[PDB]
Amino acid sequence: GVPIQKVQDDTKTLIKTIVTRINDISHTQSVSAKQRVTGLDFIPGLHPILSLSKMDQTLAVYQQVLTSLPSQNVLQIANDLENLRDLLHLLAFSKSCSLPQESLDGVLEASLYSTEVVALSRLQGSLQDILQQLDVSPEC
Amino acid sequence: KPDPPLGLHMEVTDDGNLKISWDSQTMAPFPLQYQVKYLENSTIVREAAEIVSATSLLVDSVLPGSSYEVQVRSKRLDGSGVWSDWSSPQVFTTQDVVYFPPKILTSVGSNASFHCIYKNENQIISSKQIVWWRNLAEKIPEIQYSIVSDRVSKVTFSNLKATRPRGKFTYDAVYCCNEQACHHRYAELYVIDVNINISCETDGYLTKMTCRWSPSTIQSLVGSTVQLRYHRRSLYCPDSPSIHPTSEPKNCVLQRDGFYECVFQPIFLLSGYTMWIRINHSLGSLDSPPTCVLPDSVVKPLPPSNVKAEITVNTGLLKVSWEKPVFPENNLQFQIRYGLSGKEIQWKTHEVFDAKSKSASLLVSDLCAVYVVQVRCRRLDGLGYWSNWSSPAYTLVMDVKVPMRGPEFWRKMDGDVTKKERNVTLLWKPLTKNDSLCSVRRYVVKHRTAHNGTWSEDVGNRTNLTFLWTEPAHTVTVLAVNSLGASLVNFNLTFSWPMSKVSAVESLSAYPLSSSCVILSWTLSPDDYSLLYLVIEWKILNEDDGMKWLRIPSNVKKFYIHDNFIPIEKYQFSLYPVFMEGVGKPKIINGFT
Amino acid sequence: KPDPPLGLHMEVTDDGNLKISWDSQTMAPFPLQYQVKYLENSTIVREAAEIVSATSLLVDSVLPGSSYEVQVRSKRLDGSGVWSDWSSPQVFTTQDVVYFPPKILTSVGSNASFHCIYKNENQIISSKQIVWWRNLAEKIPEIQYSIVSDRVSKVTFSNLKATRPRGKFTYDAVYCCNEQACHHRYAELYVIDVNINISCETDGYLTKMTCRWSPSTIQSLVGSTVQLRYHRRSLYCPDSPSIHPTSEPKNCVLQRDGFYECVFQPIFLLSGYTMWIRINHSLGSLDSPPTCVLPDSVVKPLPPSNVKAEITVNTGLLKVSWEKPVFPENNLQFQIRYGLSGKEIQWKTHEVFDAKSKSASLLVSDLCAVYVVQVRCRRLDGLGYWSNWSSPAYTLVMDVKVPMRGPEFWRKMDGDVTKKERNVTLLWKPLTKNDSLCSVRRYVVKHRTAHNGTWSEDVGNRTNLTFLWTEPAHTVTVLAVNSLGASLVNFNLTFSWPMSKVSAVESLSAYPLSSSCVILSWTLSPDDYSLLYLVIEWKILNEDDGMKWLRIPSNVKKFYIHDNFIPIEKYQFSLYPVFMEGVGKPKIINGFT
Repeated sequence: GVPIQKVQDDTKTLIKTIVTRINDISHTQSVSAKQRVTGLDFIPGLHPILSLSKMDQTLAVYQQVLTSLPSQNVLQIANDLENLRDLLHLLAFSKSCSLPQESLDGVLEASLYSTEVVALSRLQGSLQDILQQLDVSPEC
Repeated sequence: KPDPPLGLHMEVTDDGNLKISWDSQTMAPFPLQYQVKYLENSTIVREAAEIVSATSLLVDSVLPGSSYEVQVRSKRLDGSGVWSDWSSPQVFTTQDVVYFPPKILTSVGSNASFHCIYKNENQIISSKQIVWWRNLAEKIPEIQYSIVSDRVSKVTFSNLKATRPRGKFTYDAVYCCNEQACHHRYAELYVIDVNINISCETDGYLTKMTCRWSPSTIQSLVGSTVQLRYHRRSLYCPDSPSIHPTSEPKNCVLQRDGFYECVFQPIFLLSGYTMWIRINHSLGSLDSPPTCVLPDSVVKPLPPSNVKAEITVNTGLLKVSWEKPVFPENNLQFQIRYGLSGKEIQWKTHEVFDAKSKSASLLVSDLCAVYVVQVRCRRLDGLGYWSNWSSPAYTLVMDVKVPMRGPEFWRKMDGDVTKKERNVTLLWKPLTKNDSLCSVRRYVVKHRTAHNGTWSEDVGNRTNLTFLWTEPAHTVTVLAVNSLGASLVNFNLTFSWPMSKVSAVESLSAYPLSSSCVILSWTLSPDDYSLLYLVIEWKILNEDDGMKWLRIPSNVKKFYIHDNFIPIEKYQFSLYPVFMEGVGKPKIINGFT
Repeated sequence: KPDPPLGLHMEVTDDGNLKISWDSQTMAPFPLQYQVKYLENSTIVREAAEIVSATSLLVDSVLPGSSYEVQVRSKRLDGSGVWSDWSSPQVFTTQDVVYFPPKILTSVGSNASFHCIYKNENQIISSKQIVWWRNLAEKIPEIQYSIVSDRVSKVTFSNLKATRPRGKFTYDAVYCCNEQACHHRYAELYVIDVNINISCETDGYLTKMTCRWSPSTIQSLVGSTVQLRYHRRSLYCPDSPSIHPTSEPKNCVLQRDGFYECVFQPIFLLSGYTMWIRINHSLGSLDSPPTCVLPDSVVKPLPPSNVKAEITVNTGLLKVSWEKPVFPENNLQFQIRYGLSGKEIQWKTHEVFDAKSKSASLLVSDLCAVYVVQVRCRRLDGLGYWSNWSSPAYTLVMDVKVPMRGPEFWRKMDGDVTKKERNVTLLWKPLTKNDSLCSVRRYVVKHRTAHNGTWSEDVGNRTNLTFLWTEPAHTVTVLAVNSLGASLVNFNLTFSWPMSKVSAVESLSAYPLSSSCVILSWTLSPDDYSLLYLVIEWKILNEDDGMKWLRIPSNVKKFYIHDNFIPIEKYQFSLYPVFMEGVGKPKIINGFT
């Protein structure tokens, strides 16, 4: 009933689309993704996201973070993240496996620009990693 | 003690069911049981009383032409309650003639059954006396007639056809009659086309969704409510277009284009919208086939931006360059239209199938005129729209390459024969776009003498140049210099008196083919000097002006001259043979035209 | 007993200190002494209570990543007072990085420096190891470093080039780090294009200053007021434009083009205006480079006025007269564009280099054709602009001289051949603007006879005149009299029977080039009499009317006859030679057309 190949292609196209659309926001491309910044360790940045449950909890945290930033572009990107999380639930249903389901304000208030630019470049990295491992037999 | 019940109401259903309702006492914190008494003032007066725990009661088989009166009282269900006072009675009266059902709304291929209890002079005639007529025009065949009972007449339509609208009558109005005695009562059978094509477009920023749709067929029924109903299912659309039970209405407004257009904003992008047009008609609700869409699949393809159309130097192609729009992200087909600039344009079209190609080269008949080019793009799979044609792109007039063949030039003599220093007016013509390619920037006449060697003087854009020839021999080569260089193939013409007396033509004659055409015949002598070509010089005889020359190959014997010939004037045909060393003596004849 | 202190406040300074300020007891009519205890829970815990007579206190050299608990109590300063209770303690928590200062808001070309305190594991690292980065791009050069202290590191920026934008940010981001590991907080460098060129112009009436400036850059940081500031120096602009301490604001209004314009009236024509833009922001204030303007130097030149164009008498030159514009009074060169009057004007330019010349003269081809002429003026030194084109000058259609040439006329014979006195009907044709100037009042036929002498008869504007020729010899001349006089050149044609038999044409031939083109040749006999010209008379063969004539010069053997000939009717062509002594004998042929 549900064609899985269409879902993989739509997943790839939406990921590539969100990364390029966010890629049009010029000030983030010149910011080093791998440079470590003390204080934003709660943001699930590059730290092996090697399981379906880790991807799900990562996108859940990212959703919770994006929900508090008042930009419209990020709100739709968050909507795409919602479609993506529901899609990852559908993919786990395809492979058969169950999926279960604060300090942000302080850094948002004291340093919003740094927090946003890093959070966004880390989001781009998370999507690039999931993509780079969405073919090496992803497992729940 | 509880208060008396209030809000008494009564209604009659289609089949003949008597529904009695009353408002429950919410102020009472206890359940209430209601004693309801009804007095049926029918042809025989009856009275009854019942006790019901609920707030509704049913009395089946409503008698035609009969009155009904209802009164209600209430009492506490639990405990030693006290019966409340009786409420206000309600009285109602019924009607005679019956249809089952009054009307039917359906589509093609249905099995519509109709019945009528037909009253003739207060008597229900037999079902064999009831005859059904389609719009009082053609009797319905009795094969479709059926006998539910003697007093109920039945007609049936299996595998219905589309009830084609007759004027404002989209339905069929069946009349059941006492044979030739027809009442005014009729039953309406509707078949309505609902197939509407909806075009939806997602904005160029991925924030809002805009849908347009044309109610082309539905502009035939009025008084009913026509609206779009959408339901958002979490992911994508169901593989079978279906109606989810829960749905919401969408506010949409008609615009001057004839399409209802409305916007969802902000958007839930892969979150499927199943919409369809519901039409609350008097008979029910006609529903268009539920069409579900994923908005991401109907994004607008923007007209491609920053297209430059120019001329490729040294190749003569039409180069077009562009960039992909912001959206979409799938592969794209591209269409290009191009033509010569002007009020009228002959549009040539080409298509590109690979999205990686951001540049293209094209062939065009004209190489050096202003060109207008416009671009559009669509999704390669076509699941979308064709973009608006881009803004016009104008090429710049630049030379493709150096010219190929040089201009043909000849000499005009001014001065006395004994006066050696004579004015030679070199006269040529501008090259064609095949020789000059795009244009000739300037003309350079390079001279050659045994004294001054080889030297050149720049002429400008003029095709005439008068220079004082003094030496016994003087060579001239005219070069057409474009923005890149001079013409490749060029002709050299030498002027020299001593061998200007050299003969090369034996016989020459002319014949007036017409006032516009003349044939020139000549036989040549064996040439000792290398005869490159000839120059026919024709002018009005016994005059100075009217001087016109044409170059002729030396390898031919026949020629045709076309001009506005003047038949009164004899014309001096002066065929000048041209050699490698210089110009030979002309063969001069005189002949009418 | 004093009220305990309220409104405790404390802030980290730009120079890495802490200032504590709190609200005093307003209701107390007596001075107050304040004991303020700070608990610095830094890398080293330090609880210390200080005493202040005022409400301000400072703590220096803050330790990064530290808590601070601030408590205040108050007491009556004079008398046997009692110390009041503590105020509310307040807690600050510092971070890993301290900036000196956090941010700078300034203009292009300034000198801006920072200092850094970087914590790492509660160890203030050496200034030799503190290194900065601008928005995480590249390492600041070492020459721009400095060591105020081993912990307070320093960076310096000289010759600040304006920060070209990187996204919607309006600053450079800065982190100072222990090389490879550092903190979240970001330092802002606000530098924008402050060098602005506000264009100010004087109105043509010298009563208005209008200044426009485009704020394309400022509309990126919000919350800052913007205004125009200016000062007026008494006379002229000093070579160094600078802000005098007295400054005044000017109200200005935005327009549709996004420019702010400022409107000033009345104007001090010689007072120098030193002008700039003030931007008052929360961080601080910025001022555009002061520029001084002197109004007379920005005056748009006024068009020349009172322009009348007329054709000069007896010469045909185009004389244009105008009055100099009121301002400026300096010498001006005049560019005069001129051409025909119509939709398209072939504009040609005349250059006048003396201001005193309020009128000039030029050359034209037609001497009564309406023209469009305009004049503009520029300052002689070129300091200024080009004035608007003067009022379009138009020339009147009027004759300037006597006519140059009289009309061409020919004779028609009425009467029998034998009888002496025949009716000569002279037919001429109206004269165009080439010989008749532009109008003719009348035609005068001056006779010349051996018996009646010479007499002139006025025929008005008629092109025909029938007169009885009686004498053996009769010369006739036609003069075109305009409003100013008679035509200069006037053909004289003599009538004489003895010379009416004098033949001057050997042969005459005609060929039908087309229906409207009849081509005619003739060979003439050796003429003894003084022959002026010939007259071609063509008419349909054997008719009374259809009679038509043209004047051919006798020097040619060609004539194109362009007329609505009837193909089916053969035309009789008569060539009449014209002599001083009389009309010669014609040659008559017949030919198709």
